[PDB]
Amino acid sequence: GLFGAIAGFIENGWEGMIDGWYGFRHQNSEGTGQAADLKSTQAAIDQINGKLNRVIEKTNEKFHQIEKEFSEVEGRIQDLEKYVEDTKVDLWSYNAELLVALENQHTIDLTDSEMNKLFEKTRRQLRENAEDMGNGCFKIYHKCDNACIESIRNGTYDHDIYRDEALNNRFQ
Amino acid sequence: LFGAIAGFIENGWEGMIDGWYGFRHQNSEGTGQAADLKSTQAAIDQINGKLNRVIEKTNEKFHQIEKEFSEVEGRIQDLEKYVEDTKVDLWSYNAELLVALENQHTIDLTDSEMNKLFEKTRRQLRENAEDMGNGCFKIYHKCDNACIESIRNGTYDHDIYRDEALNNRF
Amino acid sequence: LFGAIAGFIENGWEGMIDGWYGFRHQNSEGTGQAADLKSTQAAIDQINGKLNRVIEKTNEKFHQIEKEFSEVEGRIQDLEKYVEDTKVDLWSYNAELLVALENQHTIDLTDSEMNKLFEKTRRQLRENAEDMGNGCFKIYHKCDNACIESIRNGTYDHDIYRDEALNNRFQ
Amino acid sequence: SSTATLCLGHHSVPNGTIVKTITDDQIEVTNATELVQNSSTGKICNNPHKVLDGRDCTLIDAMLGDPHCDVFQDEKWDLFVERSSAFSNCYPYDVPDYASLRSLIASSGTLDFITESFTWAGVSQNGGSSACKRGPANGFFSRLNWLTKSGSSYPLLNVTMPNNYNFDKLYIWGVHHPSTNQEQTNLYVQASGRVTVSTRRSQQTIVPNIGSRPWVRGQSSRISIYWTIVKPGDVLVINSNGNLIAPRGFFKIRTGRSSIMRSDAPIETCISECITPNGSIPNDKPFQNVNKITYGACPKYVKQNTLKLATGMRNVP
Amino acid sequence: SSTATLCLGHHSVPNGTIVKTITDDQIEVTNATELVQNSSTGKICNNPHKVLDGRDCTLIDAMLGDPHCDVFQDEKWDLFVERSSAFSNCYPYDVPDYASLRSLIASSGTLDFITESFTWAGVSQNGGSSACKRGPANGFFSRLNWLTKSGSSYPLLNVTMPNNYNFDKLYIWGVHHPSTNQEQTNLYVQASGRVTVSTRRSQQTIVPNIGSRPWVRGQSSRISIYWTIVKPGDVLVINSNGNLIAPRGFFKIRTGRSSIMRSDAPIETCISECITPNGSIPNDKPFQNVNKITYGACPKYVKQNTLKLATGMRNVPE
Amino acid sequence: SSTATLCLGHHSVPNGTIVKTITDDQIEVTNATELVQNSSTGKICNNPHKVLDGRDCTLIDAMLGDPHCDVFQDEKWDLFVERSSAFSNCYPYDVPDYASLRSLIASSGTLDFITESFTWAGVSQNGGSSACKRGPANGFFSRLNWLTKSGSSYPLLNVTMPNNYNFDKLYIWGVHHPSTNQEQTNLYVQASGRVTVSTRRSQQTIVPNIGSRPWVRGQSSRISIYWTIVKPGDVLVINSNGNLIAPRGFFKIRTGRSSIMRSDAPIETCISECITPNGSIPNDKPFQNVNKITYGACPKYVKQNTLKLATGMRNVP
Ligand SMILES: *[C@@H]1O[C@H](CO)[C@@H](O[C@@H]2O[C@H](CO)[C@@H](O[C@@H]3O[C@H](CO[C@H]4O[C@H](CO)[C@@H](O)[C@H](O)[C@@H]4O)[C@@H](O)[C@H](O[C@H]4O[C@H](CO)[C@@H](O)[C@H](O)[C@@H]4O)[C@@H]3O)[C@H](O)[C@H]2NC(C)=O)[C@H](O)[C@H]1NC(C)=O
Ligand SMILES: *[C@@H]1O[C@H](CO)[C@@H](O[C@@H]2O[C@H](CO)[C@@H](O[C@@H]3O[C@H](CO)[C@@H](O)[C@H](O)[C@@H]3O)[C@H](O)[C@H]2NC(C)=O)[C@H](O)[C@H]1NC(C)=O
Ligand SMILES: *[C@@H]1O[C@H](CO)[C@@H](O[C@@H]2O[C@H](CO)[C@@H](O[C@@H]3O[C@H](CO)[C@@H](O)[C@H](O)[C@@H]3O)[C@H](O)[C@H]2NC(C)=O)[C@H](O)[C@H]1NC(C)=O
Ligand SMILES: *[C@@H]1O[C@H](CO)[C@@H](O[C@@H]2O[C@H](CO)[C@@H](O)[C@H](O)[C@H]2NC(C)=O)[C@H](O)[C@H]1NC(C)=O
Ligand SMILES: *[C@@H]1O[C@H](CO)[C@@H](O[C@@H]2O[C@H](CO)[C@@H](O)[C@H](O)[C@H]2NC(C)=O)[C@H](O)[C@H]1NC(C)=O
Ligand SMILES: *[C@@H]1O[C@H](CO)[C@@H](O[C@@H]2O[C@H](CO)[C@@H](O)[C@H](O)[C@H]2NC(C)=O)[C@H](O)[C@H]1NC(C)=O
Ligand SMILES: *[C@@H]1O[C@H](CO)[C@@H](O)[C@H](O)[C@H]1NC(C)=O
Ligand SMILES: *[C@@H]1O[C@H](CO)[C@@H](O)[C@H](O)[C@H]1NC(C)=O
Ligand SMILES: *[C@@H]1O[C@H](CO)[C@@H](O)[C@H](O)[C@H]1NC(C)=O
Ligand SMILES: *[C@@H]1O[C@H](CO)[C@@H](O)[C@H](O)[C@H]1NC(C)=O
Repeated sequence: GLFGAIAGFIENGWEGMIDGWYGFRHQNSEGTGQAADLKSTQAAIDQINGKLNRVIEKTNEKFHQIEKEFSEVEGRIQDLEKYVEDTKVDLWSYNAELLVALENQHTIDLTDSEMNKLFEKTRRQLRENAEDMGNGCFKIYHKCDNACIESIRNGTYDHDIYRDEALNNRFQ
Repeated sequence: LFGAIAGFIENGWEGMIDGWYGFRHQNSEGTGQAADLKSTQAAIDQINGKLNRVIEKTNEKFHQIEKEFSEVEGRIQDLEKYVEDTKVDLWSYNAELLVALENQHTIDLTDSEMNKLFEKTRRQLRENAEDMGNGCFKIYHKCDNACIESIRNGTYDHDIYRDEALNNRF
Repeated sequence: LFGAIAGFIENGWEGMIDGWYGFRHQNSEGTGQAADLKSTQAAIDQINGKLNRVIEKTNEKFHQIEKEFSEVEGRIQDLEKYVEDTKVDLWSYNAELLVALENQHTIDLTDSEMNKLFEKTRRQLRENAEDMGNGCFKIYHKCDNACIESIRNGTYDHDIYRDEALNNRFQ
Repeated sequence: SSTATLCLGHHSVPNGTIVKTITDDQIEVTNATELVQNSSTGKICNNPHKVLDGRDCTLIDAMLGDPHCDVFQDEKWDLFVERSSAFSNCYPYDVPDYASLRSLIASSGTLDFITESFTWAGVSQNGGSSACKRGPANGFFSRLNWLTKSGSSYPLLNVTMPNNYNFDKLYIWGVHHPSTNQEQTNLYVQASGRVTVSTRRSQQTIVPNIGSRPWVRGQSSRISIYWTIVKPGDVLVINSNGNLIAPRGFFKIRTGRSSIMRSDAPIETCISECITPNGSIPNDKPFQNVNKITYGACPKYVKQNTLKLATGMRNVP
Repeated sequence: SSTATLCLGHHSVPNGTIVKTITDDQIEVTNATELVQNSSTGKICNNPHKVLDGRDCTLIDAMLGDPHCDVFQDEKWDLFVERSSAFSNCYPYDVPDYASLRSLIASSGTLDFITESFTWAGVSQNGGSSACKRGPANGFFSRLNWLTKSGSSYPLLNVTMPNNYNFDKLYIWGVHHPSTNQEQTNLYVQASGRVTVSTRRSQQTIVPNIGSRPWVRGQSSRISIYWTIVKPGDVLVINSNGNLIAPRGFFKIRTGRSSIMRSDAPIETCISECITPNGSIPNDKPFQNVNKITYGACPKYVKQNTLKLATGMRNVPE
Repeated sequence: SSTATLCLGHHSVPNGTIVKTITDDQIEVTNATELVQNSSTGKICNNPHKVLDGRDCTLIDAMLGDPHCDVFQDEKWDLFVERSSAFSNCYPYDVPDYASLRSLIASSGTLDFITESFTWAGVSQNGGSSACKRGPANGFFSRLNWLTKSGSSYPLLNVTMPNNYNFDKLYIWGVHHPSTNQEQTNLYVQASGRVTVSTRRSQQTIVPNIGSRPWVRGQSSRISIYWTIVKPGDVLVINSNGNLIAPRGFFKIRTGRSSIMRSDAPIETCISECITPNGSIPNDKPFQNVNKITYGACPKYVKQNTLKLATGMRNVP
């Protein structure tokens, strides 16, 4: 939510992209199509992982400890033992709460970052051959067939081939 | 972390008593100032909830150990003091780290909502205006009060003034 | 998190010994390199302070419980060992989480200062230049050494080259 | 004038507040709030908890039955407040492991006492001392029975009391330590006393010690206080050759959220869920700097006296 | 149509999960994983730890030598399980500082006992009681020698036993508390007993207590249990005027990662590192809400029952 | 021509550090610093803390008055150092609740002793033994008086000493355990001794116990060490039938930041605010991995041996 892409200028998520986490959708003369971007998906997954492993990694072996349940009242020592256990449990409960909240907030922010980074990169690729609507979609101003879209998705798009075509169609 | 406040905006308007973020325009009819309720409420809803998850009541304790002593005893008293001292230090660090972490995130998000409003206005005025390096927009067509209000509402149409603005631009 | 370093900048200039960030220009007179003090000092002022808030002295303890024992005793020794073990494990978690959180923010803030310099330059050269996708700018007019220094200073005027650059960009 | 200017900005305030971030130590924000409570009203609110004020009495003295602590019989409390002006005005005594007895009585939260019909054959009962006055003449601790010789013989005592209830019983008994060998024989005939109190799972035996001690309220002797707990279905047996301070019954011991606190703050009519020795404090804030000793729903104690949490953007005036 | 359209977006899911962030409390994400383990199988796995089930016996009774606990002699364990149904069936006794003795025995992880040749001159040994039956005949705690008068005299006992080994010796002894003076004189000629167990660096002396006590298995008398540890190169001296419950040897005491746990769960054939009184639990998660008493490689105990951790973007379906 | 190119970038270094972040575990940055101190200088610095080295003496033995510990009379310290080679060379003894007495002496920070004029009528004083030699003659613990019979009688002792000062007093006394009945009657006429030391709010009575104990410097007997504390305005009473190891005075007990530490590291002339048994460690870092026993302004103990904190951007080649 901190970069304004998901729940932002994208509006909605595509329920139906079973191939990846981020992808492209195009409307063309030949017909509409859909693809998935592995780089942004694998970058986000590799960040969600590692994050998981740092939390999950086992860090606790304890064998002999203090008694934590009692059947007879005794006084000072029992008061001390219970107070120690209560303090330990409360401190670890706070640590778990703060960890989960902090990790979840960063998880949302990095998914916006990857989406906004993909959008910005495509803007640089489509230098002056397209302009941006406020819906997360681009309007290409030249005849862009299926091989043309595949080149944009790959990153091998050449703007000089279609520059004068778009500039004429953009400005009178 | 986003520029904006203490950044490409330079200064903060002391006098916007209507909201947290807003617009100011210089027009052929005159100058004006308004406030944006979407971004202001979005921020307030984020500072809130942050406040509630911190303020929420916990720590109901009834019987505990003794923490003040009149007679020197030795092993047990030293143990009871060390337990209490360790607890107090760990919570003090928890309080300091929490405040510092939340305060940084509060600054970062307030930058985000201003940057988000700035880019929303930029995408509305597609080619009818261009970015002056101060957080202000120079609109290249005649834009009356109804025109400015349409921009603030989000119902601005660039196709109406596209060819007029393009002529004055280039 | 902002895409500048390990992103649309590709590489790092191993050889900038003057500052953390800077400009490299290719010109008719020749190539050159400079450094930006504002962003470098802003980042340095942020890594510092973070360092000082972590490095400040905090605890001064004199008399405590025993932590090593020569004879097995039972209940009291078990409590004393458990208390010390609980304390050490909690602080070790605090040290680990603190380092992970600060390092993540240090990486992020260095992207921000770089992305903020790039966005400031793009807003400064409004229509006289346009992006290239590698952290560089294609300036569409003649820009000598004094011209470049005016961009780095922030005293660049875009109207002096507006018509020349617009014609070179469009029809 | 075929153009227009549109600017975006944020509010500023004439007076900001300084907070602490991670990258900076002194940064100004428009609004901020305080997370640490560093003040107390000084008035201990009497609601919602049941606060019992022991004016001149400690908990043990009230439990024992000091004549000037008699107004506390069969009392109950959520929090017992022990004043620093408290004193003892009965027979000099000491309690081995005094803190543990005080703690478990405080956690029980009640002084409900049930008198049981003990039978002490061959000995005289209801002893009194000039050190423990009940009005104009000698008296003793209530809830306790001083036994001495009847005539010229002190017989061996063997009494029993089963626990036919479904709750635990707490018994308070004592042993008398004379100051001279003559005082031992004058009250108990036998030259060496002995007290044994035991159940099916525990035992206690104390041998009295004869010797001079500091003179407190006219007495060179002392009394040691002991306690025993009898589970349901268990039985209590007391065997004594002499020097026995017999119990008069048992204390009903409960499990609850009661405790004891030392304070000198006055008690007023108000509502507060958190109690400290300095008084009552509100608990709207997560942390507090007043005292590390608290009772109730209280903010956690921290060393810092101030912690500001930002509730607005940075103030750029 | 001279123009095309290219749209960038992110996936949604028909069903999301609710997590908790810093700014919001209820926010939906595409995927999430649970971090708290809140269920127990109920079956205590017998691997990889060596779990010893003491059915009707406590650890102290097994150490002392209760006849119905004789199957536990010279045992060893990693976790000793004490069932709620255990009972004592020997001479009634109490252990001053019972918890410390139980804790150090449990941490030792062994009941290996070595018999030593003590010489008690002038007294009769191997006494027993009807309260502690070994089959049809009267018996006593094993590893424990009840000494009474021989004939009409009870001589002074002054015995020594050095530690010529390279490991600590754990000794267990006791003092017998008669109920009447006529019984104290009958068992031991001296009217007031005394037991002194000492080393070069520590001493313990007990005076027996006389008094009537509630009948436990027909006995009004009691026995108190004490322990002494002899370092290598040290020496043990026992001096007594009577009322001595002599030891029969020393327990080997080791340093290890053993412990004791009170539970009623059954033990099954399975594999699990973490043992709780509620049973064994897996350790693939960093936190657990089952029990605060644990043994082995366990998740840390927390108060919360659930903690969802986000593993995807926010879910925004319309 | 007719154009130009302007590029924006960041520095790189030919060599980075591997640090750890939230998302990754191995990421390279230009600059980083260590936060965990994992080394000690091996030399305990004598500044600014006042370090006292008890070469062959433990704190209790120095307090008691062992003849080879006589050089430690009226000493003061901030940190007492106990060496592993310390031994005892006087009458064999044991201290019930040894650790607590060691704790309160160490925290008191001083061994300031004041001799008081006790009157022991009818008994001979200044006992000694071959086990505790002071030169060529038999001696005993200083600050301790061994009282035995005078002629053929051992009277009852009843002596008092009030606390007319405004600071607490610490009294160290003892009880003698003979090895045989014949030795008990030989030193004290009575066949069974008794020591009672009490104040207006406390009492302690010990009945000695006869029996052989291991040979320690020619002695099969033992001495048990106890302590009592008298508040200002309170009084001390000692009543003994025999076997009493009387005190010669009181220790002045203070409140401060003194402690004790067990180490075998040497002491040098240097300045260090933090002391560990391994030696003195610098405190320029927030965490340390040398030892969990510390004294002074010290980094917190952690299990990790290294924790790198990034101080530069990511290193990209
Ligand atoms: C109750 O039982 C205990 C033991 O069972 C008896 O205590 C023993 O008492 C004897 C003395 O009567 C002790 O023996 C003495 O040992 C000294 C050396 O001790 C050891 O340590 C050194 C190293 O420090 C070794 O070198 C040495 O070999 C020993 O192993 C000797 O120095 C003593 O001197 C004897 O010999 C010389 C002649 O050379 C004579 O002049 C002396 O008078 C003396 O006879 C002596 O050998 C023995 O150590 C004690 N044992 C314990 C365990 O304490 C009690 O006496 C007994 N009580 C009763 C009432 O019977
Ligand atoms: C053993 O010694 C103690 C003191 O060393 C003796 O106790 C003392 O006894 C006298 C009375 O005999 C007490 O005096 C009293 O003082 C009050 C005023 O405080 C006065 O009003 C009384 O009339 C009486 O005179 C004295 O306080 C007391 N001292 C202490 C410390 O207890 C004790 O009598 C001696 N025992 C034997 C058997 O000699
Ligand atoms: C002191 O009091 C205790 C308890 O008040 C007495 O203990 C009791 O002793 C009697 C034996 O006289 C026990 O009764 C026995 O019961 C069986 C039947 O189960 C019967 O066959 C025997 O002949 C005998 O009567 C009784 O259980 C026991 N109770 C307890 C609680 O210990 C003790 O005898 C008294 N001693 C003196 C000297 O008065
Ligand atoms: C609350 O009361 C406590 C008393 O227990 C105060 O703490 C003491 O304050 C005095 C005066 O500064 C110091 O000399 C003592 O050393 C303090 N004692 C302890 C144990 O800290 C405390 O200052 C009071 N707080 C408020 C807000 O009234
Ligand atoms: C990377 O190597 C550089 C050297 O190229 C290190 O920096 C300096 O190294 C010289 C020796 O070549 C020393 O004299 C300086 O004191 C060093 N300065 C600093 C600030 O370190 C640098 O430390 C190395 N960094 C890493 C991460 O290995
Ligand atoms: C690497 O970082 C350290 C800081 O962690 C730099 O050294 C610091 O320099 C400042 C003065 O500017 C001092 O106040 C600090 O005490 C120094 N700290 C340390 C650890 O040396 C160091 O110059 C940096 N080096 C490079 C090559 O970036
Ligand atoms: C600051 O915020 C609090 C709520 O967190 C509010 O009650 C208060 O009125 C605000 N003050 C100002 C000056 O905005
Ligand atoms: C979501 O997480 C679950 C584990 O809880 C896993 O089985 C599933 O494959 C994950 N799906 C995606 C799309 O990550
Ligand atoms: C585990 O057992 C304890 C009893 O000691 C009980 O309080 C708790 O609710 C149980 N938890 C589970 C998950 O079975
Ligand atoms: C410090 O000394 C302890 C012994 O008490 C030893 O275990 C540890 O390894 C030592 N550490 C260092 C850094 O010397």
